[PDB]
Amino acid sequence: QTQEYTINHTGGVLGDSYVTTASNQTSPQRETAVLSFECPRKFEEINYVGQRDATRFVPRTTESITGSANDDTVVDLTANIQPVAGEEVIAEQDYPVAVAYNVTQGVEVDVVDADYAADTVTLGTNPADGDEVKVWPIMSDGDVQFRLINQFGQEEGRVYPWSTPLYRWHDFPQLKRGREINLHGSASWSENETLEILLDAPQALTWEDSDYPRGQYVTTLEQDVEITL
Amino acid sequence: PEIGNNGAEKQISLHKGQPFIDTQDVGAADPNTPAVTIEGPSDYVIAIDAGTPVAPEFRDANGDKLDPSTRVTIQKCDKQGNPLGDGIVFSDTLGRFEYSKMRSDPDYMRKTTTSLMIDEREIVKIFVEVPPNANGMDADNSRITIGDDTSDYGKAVGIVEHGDLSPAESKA
Amino acid sequence: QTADGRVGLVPVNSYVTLETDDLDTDEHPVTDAGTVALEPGESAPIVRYDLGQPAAVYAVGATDEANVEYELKVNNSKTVGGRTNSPLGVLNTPFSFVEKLGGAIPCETAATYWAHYSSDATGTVELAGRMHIEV
Repeated sequence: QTQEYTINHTGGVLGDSYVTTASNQTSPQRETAVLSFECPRKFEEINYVGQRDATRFVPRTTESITGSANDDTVVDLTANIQPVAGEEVIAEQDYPVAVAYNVTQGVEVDVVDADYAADTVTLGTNPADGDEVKVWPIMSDGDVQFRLINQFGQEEGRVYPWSTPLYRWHDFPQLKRGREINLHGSASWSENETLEILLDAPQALTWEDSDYPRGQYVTTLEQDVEITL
Repeated sequence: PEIGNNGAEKQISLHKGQPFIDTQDVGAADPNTPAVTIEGPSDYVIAIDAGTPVAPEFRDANGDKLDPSTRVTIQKCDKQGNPLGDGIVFSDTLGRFEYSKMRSDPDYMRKTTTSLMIDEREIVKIFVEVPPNANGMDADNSRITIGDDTSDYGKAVGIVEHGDLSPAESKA
Repeated sequence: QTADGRVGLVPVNSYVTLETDDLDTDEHPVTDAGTVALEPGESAPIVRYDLGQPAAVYAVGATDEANVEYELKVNNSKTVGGRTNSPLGVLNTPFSFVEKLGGAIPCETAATYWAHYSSDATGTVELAGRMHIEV
């Protein structure tokens, strides 16, 4: 009867219809709904348990600059920054804190290091004047949470009262049992009822850019759940 | 010379270079196609416990890892290549392995969820869900491994010859 | 003269005959007249019985094509007849399970007659079917 699956921000067991993504909002700090999963017709019910079900959620943002004659090799940012689980070094991390891509030169761009104290990052390359650039740094200073919807956009409850910060979420090394993250709360729902994963943070996150090298979908969520067939 | 009569329940593992296994290339957005097929040999019985390690190491044709949003699903099947909802195990994502230390590390060692059994003529498939506008799988470089022989960590795949034990038919 | 009730006297108000126009609005491929299927080989459904109560499948019928496969599956996992090139049953002369064999296929939660369009083929296709059920 019961199984233990993973569910992702796209498709998976659902089929890309009863998922929906969305960005947050910047100027009004508000508890937006960045993702939501609706239980399809075919399942009987879905469960969700804390301290039983593992999780992963790698968000990012997007920013841009303008090429100049001066040898920049460094860019400021609008988002608080830190390393992935802490380290000054690049390529030792579980994943890159930041990625950069040049529109003109359709190539990746490495990263040397950064201050990780102010909103700063180094670039290893020397961008030319007029060249367009994009960057997908780490995100910080946010809160994440869950809530349930009974088919109508009509809340009935909340999985767990207190929000967990995405900041801390990046801080812990993920994907290690014993050190794996496990939120609290014990939810369950049935056909056409929705779980919404909600965000409260200033910086504008992303889901799709169509010019990101390390995979198509920039960010990701991967959550464990229990299903009754 | 002298050899000990080892128990019938032999501790084994599965990989590409075997006769009762097969694979085939995959493109993009092709869930129904099994990247890898397994079948029960004749007059043998395989057993996969719930705490069995799992280890896909798929690749791209150019020699790269694929989009970690990709999904992998091991799944038991009735005969005639027919899937089933019950008995499925290991619905995981292609990311979050760290293939470098994956089999090496008991931490990175991802295990299955529930028990499993393979009667003499049965099938187990490995479906893959790649997002579009991505690179395809290359069978020359891809590989599967399951079970953990040769290590005090992890578990191993049990096997037995059907023609030895009398209640093997009852267990099947 | 004798044995009026021998014919069986199926329960009344327990028997249904579905069509393509009763699938849902939710499922993506649909038209006014009959189901369609995309070119890259989407697994278009034609008939579906969703209802919490159990049921039994007395008969099925559906259209036919040259480069299409079809299957029929009790609950959301299990297929009975794996695949087929020349399908069973057609419209106005369906395939009676009770006639061709003894009994009927039981169904506890839901049944579905799926259609797989081969990627090798090209061009749009229209399809349709029918299914006779009893609770």
